[PDB]
Amino acid sequence: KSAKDALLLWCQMKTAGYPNVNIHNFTTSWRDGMAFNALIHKHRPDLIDFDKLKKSNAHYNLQNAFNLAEQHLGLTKLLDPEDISVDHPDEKSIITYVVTYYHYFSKM
Repeated sequence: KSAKDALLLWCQMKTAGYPNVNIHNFTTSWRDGMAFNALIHKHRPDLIDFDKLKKSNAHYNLQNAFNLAEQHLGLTKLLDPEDISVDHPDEKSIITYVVTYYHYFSKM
């Protein structure tokens, strides 16, 4: 629990002030893809025109973050957009992938 709470807080603090990002959990807060894009943008703003993204386009947003993180950051695409854009995606799968972002952006 302390580790999960710490990871949640890390995500909230990195994405503070991003419009249309509201991270309160490791499931529905992630299903529209905006939060993944905000985490990448905070560290690599060269990779995303965040202002262009809209919550309604879950598949586009998810694929955008997953593909950019694979191609430019070397982070394997553990998640499929179709699995994540459901109403109630799986917490463990999302945490495993977010931990890869946390380790990458927190080291180097």
